[PDB]
Amino acid sequence: AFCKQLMTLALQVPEKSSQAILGLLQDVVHTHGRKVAALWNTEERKGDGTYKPLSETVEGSNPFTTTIWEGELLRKHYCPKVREGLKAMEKELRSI
Amino acid sequence: SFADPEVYMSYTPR
Amino acid sequence: RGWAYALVRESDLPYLLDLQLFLGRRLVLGREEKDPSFARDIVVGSLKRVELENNVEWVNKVLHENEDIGALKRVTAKAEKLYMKTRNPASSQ
Amino acid sequence: MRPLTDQEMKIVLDKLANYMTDLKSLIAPLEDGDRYVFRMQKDRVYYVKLSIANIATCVARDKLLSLGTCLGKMTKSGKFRLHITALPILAQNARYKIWVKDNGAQPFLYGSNIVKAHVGRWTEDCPEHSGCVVYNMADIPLGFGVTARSTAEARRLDPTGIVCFRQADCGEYLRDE
Amino acid sequence: PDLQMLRTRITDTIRVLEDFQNLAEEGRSRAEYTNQLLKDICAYYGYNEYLAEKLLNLFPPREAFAFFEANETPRPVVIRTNTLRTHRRDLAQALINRGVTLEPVGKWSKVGLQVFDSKVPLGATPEYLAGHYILQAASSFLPVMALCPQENERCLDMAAAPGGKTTHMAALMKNTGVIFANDPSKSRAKGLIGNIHRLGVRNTIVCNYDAREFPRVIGGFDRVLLDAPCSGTGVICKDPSVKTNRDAKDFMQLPHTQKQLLLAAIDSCNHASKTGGYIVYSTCSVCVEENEEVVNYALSRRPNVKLVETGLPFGKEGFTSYMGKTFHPSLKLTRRFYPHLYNVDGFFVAKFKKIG
Amino acid sequence: IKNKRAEKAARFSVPIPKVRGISEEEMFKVVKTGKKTHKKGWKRIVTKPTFVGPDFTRRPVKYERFIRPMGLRYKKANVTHPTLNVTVQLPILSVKKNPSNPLYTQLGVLTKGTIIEVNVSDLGIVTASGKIAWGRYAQITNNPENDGCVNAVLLV
RNA sequence: GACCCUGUUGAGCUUGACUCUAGUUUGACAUUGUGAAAAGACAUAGGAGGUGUAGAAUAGGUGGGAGCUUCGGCGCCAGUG
RNA sequence: UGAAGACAUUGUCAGGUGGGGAGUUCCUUUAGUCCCUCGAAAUUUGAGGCUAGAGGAGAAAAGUUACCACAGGGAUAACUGGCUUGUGGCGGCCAAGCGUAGCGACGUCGCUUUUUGGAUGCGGCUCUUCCUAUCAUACCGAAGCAGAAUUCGGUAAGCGUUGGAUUGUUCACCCACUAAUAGGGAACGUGAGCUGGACCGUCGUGAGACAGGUUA
Repeated sequence: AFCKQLMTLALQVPEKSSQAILGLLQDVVHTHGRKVAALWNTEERKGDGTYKPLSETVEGSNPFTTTIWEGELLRKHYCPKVREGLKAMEKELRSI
Repeated sequence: SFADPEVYMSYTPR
Repeated sequence: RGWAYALVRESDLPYLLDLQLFLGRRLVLGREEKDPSFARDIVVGSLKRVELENNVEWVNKVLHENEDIGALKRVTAKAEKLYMKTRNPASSQ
Repeated sequence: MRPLTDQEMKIVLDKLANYMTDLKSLIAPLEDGDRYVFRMQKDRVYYVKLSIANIATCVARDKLLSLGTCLGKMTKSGKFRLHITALPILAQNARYKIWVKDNGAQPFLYGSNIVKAHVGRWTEDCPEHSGCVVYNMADIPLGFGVTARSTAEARRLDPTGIVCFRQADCGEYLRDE
Repeated sequence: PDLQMLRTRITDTIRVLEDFQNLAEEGRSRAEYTNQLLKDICAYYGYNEYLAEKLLNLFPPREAFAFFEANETPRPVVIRTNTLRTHRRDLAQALINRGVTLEPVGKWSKVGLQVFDSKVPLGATPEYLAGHYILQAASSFLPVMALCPQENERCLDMAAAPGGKTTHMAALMKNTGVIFANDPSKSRAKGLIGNIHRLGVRNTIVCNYDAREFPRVIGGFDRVLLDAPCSGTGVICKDPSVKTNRDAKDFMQLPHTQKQLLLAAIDSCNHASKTGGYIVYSTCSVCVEENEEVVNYALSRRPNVKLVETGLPFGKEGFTSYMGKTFHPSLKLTRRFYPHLYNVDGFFVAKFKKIG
Repeated sequence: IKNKRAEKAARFSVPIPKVRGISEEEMFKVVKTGKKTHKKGWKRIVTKPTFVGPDFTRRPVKYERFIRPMGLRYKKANVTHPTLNVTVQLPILSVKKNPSNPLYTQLGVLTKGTIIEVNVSDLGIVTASGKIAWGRYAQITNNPENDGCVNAVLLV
């Protein structure tokens, strides 16, 4: 849940903050990996409900029923450093 | 013979 | 290129057919085909009755003559019995 | 089909709190302005959406058989029990967790209490008679039960020694077949 | 008599029937050869004369012979992976590590795995106990894939004794919506409820009403599925009783019930729907008297419904005419299934959209 | 009957999964490994011959403590038809009533004079509706515990 | 060891009246208008049509019908249904 | 006076449920006239209808089980002792008697059962004596028993009577000598010698724990 909300923040945040969260998510995927990879693989997506964005609690938000789609926006975000951070993100996701 | 070769779940392994 | 000649008996024929299934090759019995390809086809046949017999007679003569060979032959007969008893079974089909 | 009474939900929530940590989330409203409720048909209890309950009220009492998830049954003495059908909610919001190897999960699937020789992972700081959900190392929920010892006693216990008393295993699905 | 001799004579009679103009007799006719085939095949495969007729007259000769070979041979086993808990490759890997021979069921379903053999009882694996797969059949795979349900709808499964169809619908709807699973008998309802709770479905209501009553009890459901109880001429290997326990009275009484249940489903459906007004009618038989004479009774008595494409991958198209009975030209879209062509139990699937 | 069965078996045999679940004895042994303290006489093996049916089944807690050995389990019975005077080995379908103990009826204990459900497919009995019979009542009339076989007479 | 019974408990089964009705729920009707853009069913006048199997061959269906006639091709008859 | 907007909201009938509130004490089976209605199919059915038997003080709780756990009570408290051994059970036919239908030996037929050649879950040595249900040695009868080697059976206990492999152990199978390398008894302690727990207390009850106490 925090990963997906952080990606949304990255889409709608100023550039240096954007690269900050891009690196932070780089760190989280380095540390955890398999725990979160279902959020990028669609064939590992859970089909036990619908993602609820405006949840009042983290478990209430069912995070495994949706996948990270923010790459098609962050690859075309205007900041080259943000693009490099993103490509490092998918590089680690692929090298997981 | 009288079967569709495309989808005919056989008995032996492949 | 290599040559492989295998002697098979009636009791080992089911194991020959299991070999056929494993290799996925076609079996040619005797001379059902004029020119079977021995490399890709499992071709089974007998032998020149004339010399086969002149050789079996030789084996009988040497067994009757040399006693050590006869004792060895009896030992291998007992070993054949034991090995047939302990050998893994074939498939029903 | 009736809603539970005050004492009945007192007992049911006592059991659910003995094996679970958060229940305000359980009774929390959903995004579509709907909530989960508790109902009793015959003697079994059921966790189900309010909309589903209101749409299922047409079925005659004697013609209803299931509604949502069966969380267990009230007993002739007025004492609640949990079931393998009530497992998934416990898995979602478990208090204590114990993971067993395959060679103990297969026993636990046949209905045997887990022992130290079969346990492979523990939750630190677990009281002696606590609420533990039994998983494997692939994190599939297999059951629930009461620990036999605390964590330290489990460590210093003989490996051929009960650590968690079975109370419900998945094999009952092979009973009601 | 010698059933070996009788089956050799069956083969000879099939050959003679196929090449009657060239290979013939002094005076024996088509009727004589066909009736000889009738006695031979009845005596060999053990069928009542009435049913053996319906099947031989429904099929061409070689196709009929292959059809009865298929009915006598059992099917390979197959499981449905529950998307509610796990997915196909993960379940396959777990079972392969456990000692089970699994392959993809095909390119037609993205939710099924075909099982060949194992060294562990498949009814006792931990993921089975936890609800990762169900022992089902492809012929029961088909009806839900005809009635694909979308999230947040009201669906009505008319007879869900095994539970596979209801579980597949719930898996497709992602545990959203309301699914009324009625099943007339209590004994089968017990196993049904066990199956639902094992697979983890929270949007189901089990009832026990005569399904000819749902327009009175609720009515207005978004989607309707009706697996009508029929003679079972496609589940012969599973139930060998059908070979001789289906007589003229049965083939007269069973359709009447199918007819009334289909009318009830039409009545219970909702035409004014934002997502779907669809009804999928399936039967486990391969007999025109029960599969397509009933869809007609629907399109001839209720002009508020229309046949629509089922979207099912493969098959041989439905019968538009039979003996003296001509049907609406629309029946062609209905697709039928048979065991010899595809190693799938012979079932029929028809798909309805309501407009009024 | 035997030629019909023989030809069916000879031709219409194709590979298909069939593995029997592990038996009640080692299931009980595993339960004992899971439970240290053995109550005295917690086990009592059922010595009279039984019929079970399914290879693997989880019994309720009520009857989860009766052990039926595989060496005593039976699955076929020699059923005699009087009018069509003939004995045929037929599969046992279910145990309907054991008139010695309701518990024995529930557990499948097979004693003398016991009503069982037997498959009568191979006989070819024609009913009043002209129909073919697939199951009938049979009274077991011997003592399987003394005679290592089950003999029943069809009630027709 | 095993057998019988009693108390509590667990598992299971049965009963737990009838008539209205709150709640809950389905369908129909009604306020209720002005237009435009689409779909369906009714209205005619037309046009095009019918391929399960077998039959040479794409047999709507029914009626009469053994002779028809752009006067040489058909019918009938034999099938096959 | 502004905004929303032909959607809601609301009302009237037909219904489903109603363990809540107020008041009072319908379906299923059977047999029948082929008497009536509805649905289906055409040259017949299914569902209702009629006649009269059988099923379903009242949301407080009630009844019940050759079942389970705990606790308790009662009877029983060891047990075999002219016991054991080689030839199965079920059903039909037949059948002397008895009996005036019922019982029924031996056989035969049907099932198990046919058309191509591991089980086991206290053991093991030295010495004495007894049995024969005899492996060898002795003598007999029979067998295509030519001779040789044998097979079955009879009398016989005078005389002798194992070892390897494997297994937790044993037997089976197999491997070796040898004339052959038999089986048992020493009497509920299986010849003589040797070797390799139950009561209470506390705390939980969906299972039990105690370096808590007591004791043969």
